[PDB]
Amino acid sequence: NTKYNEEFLLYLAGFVDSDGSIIAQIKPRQSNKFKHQLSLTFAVTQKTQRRWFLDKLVDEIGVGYVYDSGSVSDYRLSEIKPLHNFLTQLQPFLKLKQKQANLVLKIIEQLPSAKESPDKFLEVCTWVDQIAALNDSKTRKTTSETVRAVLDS
Amino acid sequence: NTKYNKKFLLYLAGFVDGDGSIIAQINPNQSSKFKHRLRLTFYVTQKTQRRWFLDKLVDEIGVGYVRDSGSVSQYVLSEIKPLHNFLTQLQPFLKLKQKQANLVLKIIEQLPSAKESPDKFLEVCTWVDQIAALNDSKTRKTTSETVRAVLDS
DNA sequence: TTGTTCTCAGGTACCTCAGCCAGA
DNA sequence: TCTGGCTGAGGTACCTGAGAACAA
Ligand SMILES: [Ca+2]
Ligand SMILES: [Ca+2]
Repeated sequence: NTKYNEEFLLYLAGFVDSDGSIIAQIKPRQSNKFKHQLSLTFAVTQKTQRRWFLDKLVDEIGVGYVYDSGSVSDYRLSEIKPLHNFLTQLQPFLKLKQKQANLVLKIIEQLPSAKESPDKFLEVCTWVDQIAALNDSKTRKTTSETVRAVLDS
Repeated sequence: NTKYNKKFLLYLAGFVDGDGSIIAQINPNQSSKFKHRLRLTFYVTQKTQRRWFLDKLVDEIGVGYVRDSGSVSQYVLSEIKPLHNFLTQLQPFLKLKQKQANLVLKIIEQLPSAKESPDKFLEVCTWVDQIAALNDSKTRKTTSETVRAVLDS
């Protein structure tokens, strides 16, 4: 497990709290046991003009990708393991997104069991609802309620 | 002069590089000796729902004010002295806005003499152009050329 | 079936200026 | 004459979702 220095993590938390995003999503998918796929994402958005600053993040964190769309780029990290390691080290220094990070860490750790029973999956889905509630959510569609009404059949 | 905790400056530097703004402006002023007044401002913008976060800055930096402009609030610091003290301590940790901080610091230290010669004032005004060049400038009107055009007989 | 990569975009929440006015 | 406390806004640059496809 990669260990990050504290000066790196302090600055990064400030940058994440400002321009970053901690995202949990439930994605409709018929081929999945409970008809949905859980998706966790850490994101940093920045004008493509400064894509390099995001590229440095890849190098410095040791993983992730940079995507472009129009005039804006994103560093993204969604691989569960690395995500867990990074977030665990980052969360003590977060101020605006501390709870989201903690909610994500709790979803990750409970993932195995959530895959065994619908009630447990629905439960993890409510933690996802909470992340979205803390975020400035504006176009959310699939929620724990969606999942509940589908399993009720 | 207040000396700030280092953990705090690092976090803050990340937040400033994210949601903050280091700005220099030349304001046409009828009374001012050279027909213009210099304004240096440090801003942190955040949705009014998170005004408390800006309020804590007033407490932690020990100076400045918080204003409401719609659904959005801003922490603002523009008094020269306190601004100089704050920025000189922040600037080593800044990444995206280190240049602007340093140009502002240079302007501040040159303020006494810029009031003397008009060439010196136009000089300071070019350092203002550079801060604006480094920013995502979109609606800037008064520049050093503008001032140049005014100072004539 | 599952984890993940990659792209698009809705709706702001920022950013970075503009300018006034009272007191000093 | 100068400075600092106020306010309003143009034009994005973000945030936080959506969804398709591809391994494994
Ligand atoms: Ca922000
Ligand atoms: Ca930003």
